Amino acid sequence: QNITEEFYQSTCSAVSKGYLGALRTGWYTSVITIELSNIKKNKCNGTDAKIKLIKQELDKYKNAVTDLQLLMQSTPAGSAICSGVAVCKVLHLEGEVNKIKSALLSTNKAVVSLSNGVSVLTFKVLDLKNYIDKQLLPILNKQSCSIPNIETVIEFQQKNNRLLEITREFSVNAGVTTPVSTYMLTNSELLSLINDMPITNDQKKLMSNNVQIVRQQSYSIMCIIKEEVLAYVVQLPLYGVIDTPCWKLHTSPLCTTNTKEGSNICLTRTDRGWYCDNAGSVSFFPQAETCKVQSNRVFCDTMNSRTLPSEVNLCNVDIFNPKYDCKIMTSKTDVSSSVITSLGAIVSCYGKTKCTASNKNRGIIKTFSNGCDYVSNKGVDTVSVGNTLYCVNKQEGQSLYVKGEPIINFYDPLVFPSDEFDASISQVNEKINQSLAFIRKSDELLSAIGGY
Amino acid sequence: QNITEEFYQSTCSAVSKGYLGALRTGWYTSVITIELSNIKKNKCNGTDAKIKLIKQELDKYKNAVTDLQLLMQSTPAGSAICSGVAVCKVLHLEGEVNKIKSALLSTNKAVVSLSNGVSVLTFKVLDLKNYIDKQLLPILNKQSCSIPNIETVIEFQQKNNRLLEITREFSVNAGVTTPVSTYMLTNSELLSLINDMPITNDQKKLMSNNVQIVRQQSYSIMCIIKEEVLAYVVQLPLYGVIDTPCWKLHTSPLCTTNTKEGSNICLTRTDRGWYCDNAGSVSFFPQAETCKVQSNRVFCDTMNSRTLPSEVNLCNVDIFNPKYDCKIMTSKTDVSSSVITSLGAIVSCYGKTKCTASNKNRGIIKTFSNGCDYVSNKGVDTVSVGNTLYCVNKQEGQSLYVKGEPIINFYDPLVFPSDEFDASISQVNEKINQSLAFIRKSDELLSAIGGY
Amino acid sequence: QNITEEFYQSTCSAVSKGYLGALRTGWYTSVITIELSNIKKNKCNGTDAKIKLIKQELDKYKNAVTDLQLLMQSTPAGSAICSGVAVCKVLHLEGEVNKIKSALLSTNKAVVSLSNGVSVLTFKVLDLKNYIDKQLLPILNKQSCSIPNIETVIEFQQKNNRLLEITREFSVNAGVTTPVSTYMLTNSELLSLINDMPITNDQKKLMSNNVQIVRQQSYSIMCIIKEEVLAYVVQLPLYGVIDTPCWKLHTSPLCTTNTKEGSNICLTRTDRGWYCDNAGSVSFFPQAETCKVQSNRVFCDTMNSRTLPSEVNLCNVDIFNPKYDCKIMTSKTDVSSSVITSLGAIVSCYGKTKCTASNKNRGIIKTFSNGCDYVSNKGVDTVSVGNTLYCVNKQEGQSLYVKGEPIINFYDPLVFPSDEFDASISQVNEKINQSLAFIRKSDELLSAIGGY
Amino acid sequence: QVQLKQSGPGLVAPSQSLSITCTVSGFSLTNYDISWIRQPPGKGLEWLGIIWTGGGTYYNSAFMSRLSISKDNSKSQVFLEMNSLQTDDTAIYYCVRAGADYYGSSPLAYWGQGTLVTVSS
Amino acid sequence: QVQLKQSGPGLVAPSQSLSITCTVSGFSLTNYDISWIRQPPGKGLEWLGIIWTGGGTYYNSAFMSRLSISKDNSKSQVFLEMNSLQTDDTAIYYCVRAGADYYGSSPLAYWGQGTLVTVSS
Amino acid sequence: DIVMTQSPSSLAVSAGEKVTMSCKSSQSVLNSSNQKNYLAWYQQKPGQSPKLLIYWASTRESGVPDRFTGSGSGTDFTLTISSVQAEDLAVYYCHQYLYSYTFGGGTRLEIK
Repeated sequence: QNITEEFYQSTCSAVSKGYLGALRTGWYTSVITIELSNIKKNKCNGTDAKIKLIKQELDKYKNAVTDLQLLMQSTPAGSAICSGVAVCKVLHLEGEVNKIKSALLSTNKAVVSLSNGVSVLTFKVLDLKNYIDKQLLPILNKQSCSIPNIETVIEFQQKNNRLLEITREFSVNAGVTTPVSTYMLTNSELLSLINDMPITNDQKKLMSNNVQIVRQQSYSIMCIIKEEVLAYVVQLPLYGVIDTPCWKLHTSPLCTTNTKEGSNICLTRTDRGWYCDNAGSVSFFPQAETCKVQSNRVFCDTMNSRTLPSEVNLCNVDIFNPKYDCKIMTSKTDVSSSVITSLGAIVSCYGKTKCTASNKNRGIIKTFSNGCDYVSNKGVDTVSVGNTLYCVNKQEGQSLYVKGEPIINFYDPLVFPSDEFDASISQVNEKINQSLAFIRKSDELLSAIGGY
Repeated sequence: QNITEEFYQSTCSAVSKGYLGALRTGWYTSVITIELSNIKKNKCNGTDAKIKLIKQELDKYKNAVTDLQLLMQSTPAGSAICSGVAVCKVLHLEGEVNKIKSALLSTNKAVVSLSNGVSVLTFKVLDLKNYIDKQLLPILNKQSCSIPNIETVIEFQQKNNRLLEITREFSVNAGVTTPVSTYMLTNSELLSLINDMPITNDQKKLMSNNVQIVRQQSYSIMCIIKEEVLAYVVQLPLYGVIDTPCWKLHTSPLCTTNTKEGSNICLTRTDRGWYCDNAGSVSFFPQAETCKVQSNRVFCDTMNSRTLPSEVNLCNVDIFNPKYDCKIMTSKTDVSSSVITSLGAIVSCYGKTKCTASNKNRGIIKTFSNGCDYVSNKGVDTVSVGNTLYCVNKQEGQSLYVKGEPIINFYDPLVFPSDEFDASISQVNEKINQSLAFIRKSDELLSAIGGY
Repeated sequence: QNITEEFYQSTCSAVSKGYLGALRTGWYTSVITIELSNIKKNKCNGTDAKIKLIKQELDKYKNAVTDLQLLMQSTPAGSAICSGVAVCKVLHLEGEVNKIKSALLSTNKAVVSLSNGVSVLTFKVLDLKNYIDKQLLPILNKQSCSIPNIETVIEFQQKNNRLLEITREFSVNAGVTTPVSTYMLTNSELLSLINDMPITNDQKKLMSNNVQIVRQQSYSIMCIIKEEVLAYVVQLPLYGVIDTPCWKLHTSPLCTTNTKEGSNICLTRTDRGWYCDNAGSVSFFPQAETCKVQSNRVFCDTMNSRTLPSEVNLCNVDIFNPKYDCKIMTSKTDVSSSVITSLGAIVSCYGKTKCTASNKNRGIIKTFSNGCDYVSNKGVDTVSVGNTLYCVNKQEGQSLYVKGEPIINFYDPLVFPSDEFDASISQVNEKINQSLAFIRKSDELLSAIGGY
Repeated sequence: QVQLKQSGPGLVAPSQSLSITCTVSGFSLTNYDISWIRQPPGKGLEWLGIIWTGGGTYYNSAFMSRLSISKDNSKSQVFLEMNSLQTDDTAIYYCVRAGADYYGSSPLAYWGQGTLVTVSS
Repeated sequence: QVQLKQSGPGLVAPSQSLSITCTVSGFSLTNYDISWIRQPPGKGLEWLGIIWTGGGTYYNSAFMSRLSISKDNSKSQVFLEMNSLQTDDTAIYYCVRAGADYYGSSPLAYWGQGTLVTVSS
Repeated sequence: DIVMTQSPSSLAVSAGEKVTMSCKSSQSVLNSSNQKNYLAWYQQKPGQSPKLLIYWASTRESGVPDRFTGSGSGTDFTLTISSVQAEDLAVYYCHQYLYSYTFGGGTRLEIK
């Protein structure tokens, strides 16, 4: 509940703490269906402007239907679309759409079991068939084309509008749209759907508190236009874990403070990103895009996560812990750079580059020395390095500065490796061992030279 | 049609054959024009809210025209924009807009030849000049300013809506929009435009079969607002090759089965991606974003493609063939991972990570051993590795498992290279030899210790 | 004005010149506010179609307000918001919304000083509260509930449309939407904001000349919805530098001309991208996405730029100058490739690949030899390498070809490094010296075979 | 300490709308869920929906068509309303609390003083 | 050489609209800013807005409600119009030029021949 | 807006003498982008449109006499006429064009 950032100068890395994350571990497919009308022939003769507008709207509807049929011809349109594709093929089988229609005739929501053996909730968001057949079809059939009420046209447009907006978003995306817009599924409809989902109370509460992340993680797959039914699968996320202890790790380059150019060796911890607890193991998220962050809850997605044993956490507080092998990168470029964490900023200055930290009212207040150093988030509102300007966030929480001797010091630059994208403490240790083995082999060579 | 996905355990790579691809190798540019009205002065004096709505819509139209003029000031806004830019500059010459204006006064489609020596079709999607001048301009001109019908206002808004949405898309996209929306070019208009292109019958048929991919590969460059003409160049693709034999190659890491850490050498073929036949040479596509797939028919873009000799084909069935030198990478990280092929999935397990394959009704059915192994797509429906979950696509077709000894076995870990990106079998044969030569000369050194 | 694109055959690099620059160094946050009406109870008892449409529109408005409240629950939703969310929490403090509400009562635009010590300009784009309370609220209050005319419904829809689209963009983007659409801030209102912004008149002129780039660089953060106010911070860019001399650098691989495979060493300068002059130092932009290019003014953004000493410019005209140590890449893959510069194209051909330069009328006119060669933009219009095809842009300007001996010649292939992501001339020469020291040590050893 | 005060009439004619308000004190509504349990005379307790911290609600499937729970954070108040009340619905209503997204939440710890509701004309 | 020629009437009744036009020669309007400066009799100069190369305008804060400056590149013409002109606004009008965004320009070098405006009925 | 204050209002002088006028700016006119100063001296002869004399407080316009060459820094600038002449009977304005466009009162020169 309280974020306690901890900066370790030993690696000069900032590990946040006290996050209540909620991993996404499943999907739930809802067959959202719209009842279309199979109207193709116009018979009444009317030159009125209102009748022309109605016919134009019907032409737009027919073109939308044809575009959806083309999208179906594009269908089937990992773990992201499968169950959407699986329901797409199931609805193609004879009788499945008829069973959906029969079940949803009585109510706008139902639970339907299909031939595949899976039961899914079906939601009738829009009933265009009823409106078309009951209101404008009688006028279109009679030769008079008797429309004395303009509002119906507008009403029709409104009733048609969503469908067009459904088709357009489909047409540009070829039947796979994400995030789910408010046209695929309204927020009220989505919230009403979360209650009918077969989940715990905790999951309903979690996905009702943060509904926007549900849309950001959702999907909408074109499935089938057939038998006066337009069915698309809305693939909502499923959070198996809730309020698990999650923490972020920000890493900044640590290079030697040597003034002479060339002797700069930079060691950056590569396990940068998010970590969460799940089933006794740590789910690691390297990409920062997958883990959305609300005020205190780190919503994530195990679609690309990596499972890890628990002792990886022991690598955060102990670099040389025998339990886990931390991952580091050895480079030579010592370009000054800063990273804005949740409760401050890490700033690495090398060479002749200047770094300043300034407050809004007090102006420039701090000048940074060589190396990587961390500044808190209260009383320091901006940090300028060279010519670039990173704003320090104003998030409220405890921050701890830990005095740590830089780990780059104990590694000799001459034998230190270069441009190693991903390594490990034992991996760099054995690289150093092999380099020193070459060194002592050369020592043996000169020893033989001296003795002979 | 019959996708014969063959998996080779020698490299544990899955090659999906039997694809009917349609490469694109050029563009055809249509000057889509809208006839605007140069109306700037309003003589109406009416306080009626209907006249207020008319004036508001006209103000929106004027602001759209001004925004398009700003976009023209942004004009000119490989091969993506050249043809649009070239027509953009040509239309800026004196009289070039006039000939297009005077060539379409009788038909909505014509092929006009400009000063650049290129003849292009000029579709006239929207005629706003006629509607503005013939319907609302007379109303504005008279001092009565009596709008006869509200449906006139609604029709004006509906007609202006396409222009407003085009202006919005251009403004947010700075004049270049892709994929082409249904506002720049309706699917019916696009289909009618494909028939008038000067291409074969096969190209027209293929384009009419897959219109969505045409939109995904299309462009809409704003060119010029001038002389009551808004002209933008919609440059559709052109498929010079149709139904060529195309095949995909998916590769998965192959590492040593040793449980002890540090002894795992991982090899992964880097030639993954798509391959197609074209003019006797293989067009290679390294990233999968360019080549869309629809019902065994792959569509590919040649801008990022690389030409290769046909012998690369025998690279797939023989990695040690002397005709071609395939591309591999050598890494040390042995993280268990899954890649979802077209007719199954490849899963590589190393260390203590667990991997399972399950059917939705039978539960867990298979447990994976160390190494890379492939599973079909029928009878197995999901694969869970560690904590992450992947699918197997429900595509139907023959899948062949080929027994192949792992190539990593013949590569000694001590001399195996690390962290390589784009090496090759002939590239990785002498640096090992040099290594043994490094050994050999070092074999001299202790011989120098022995024989002096 | 005169773009003097100079190509150096020494490293075969194309440096443009004469580019004016407008660096982005600040932000200006304007609190764009919409006056909502807190209506929750409907007293109407009419069943008329117009009344039903009015109730539907009001329900849409209420759902939009609820969605905005959920987005507020997502608030605070790295200076791109660090400055933007600082105004959100200020508005959360008691009385800070009320002062804006009172100050903007008289005028639709006013500078308001907040409790944070910073005064910002507030702009009332839409007064929905007045329209709701004065027009449809009296209709709702009366028991008759008679809409005066359908044009009132249409006007209500048009006024509410901006709010509905604002809510849609916020919901799909979780509040932070970029680029700023024409619904966030109309272009006329954006121009007025630029006029009332306190800046140098040069900045006002430069922003008024290029509003599209302003939109592309802009942001719109949802701050608050409270007390019948909907406030979002639109933070426009602030160009502290104008008309600074900028220049681009395009780099192409320079590999050995030997036909035998494996002997090709490829050098490609990694400092490619844009450079600008700023306060006596060069702002370097590693990637070309940040620096949008107009006809001659290359608008940029220092949020990702790197400061560099001035003498880096002398690196462009002299790669061996002791003033600056340029950045290169030493790779082995010699794939033929072309880069299309502003006034021509650089084409690198190696091995058996063929490269041709062709004109529209004259057809194929030039065949390229081994190495990297540059072709101008006048007299040549297309370049085809292998099976792929690029253009040459028809931009007008002087282009100078400079005869330069290939720098790759001075580097011996045996000791040349491989797959180096980012090297430097000092780094390359020092590792070359280390390799020569190694060969000297082996010479010492072979001599120690004798000598005794 | 924490406390919940319940206001509103209990007796209501059949087939009418019954309203009630639970005003909380000692904690923030923006952190505590607030359920609504019902005990018929001589019978056990039954659940009548809930409104979460974010304002969303999860009604009971039986009363989903009539039950209505709203919340206002600033006044720290919760509102319950039922429609089409019939003779069977005479009971005692408790505006019980909840915790967080965890078991260790003291599920239903601090209950209101309880408001009797006798549905009769 | 370069030149500017001013047309349109100067005398106008009070509380009317006064128009004026400046036609440029010797340079392209699409490259040169064209300001508008005022000089009351027996007084120094003062600023009356400007229209940039891109067509945008920045009016004076005091005259923003009435001053209107437009331009057209093809005939290379600039148009000025003021509304609700009162007695105080009798002055001498100049359609002055400017340079580029960079300072290295002649700020107000080539002024118009000067159009007298005597606001009276 | 930044207000120009130029002194003296009138400066009577005889031919061949030296004339110095001082202009002060309310706020700093130096620009941090190009490192320049946006002030210009203009000379207006009676019945004639103003003629640009100086900008940047150092550089003169093309075709102007060399006897006018002022200088200054920050918010203080001075224009000095080395050799006053009979035809140089004109009103001189100091003008800023940094944050807006404004003019001074007008230094008047009269020969005697």
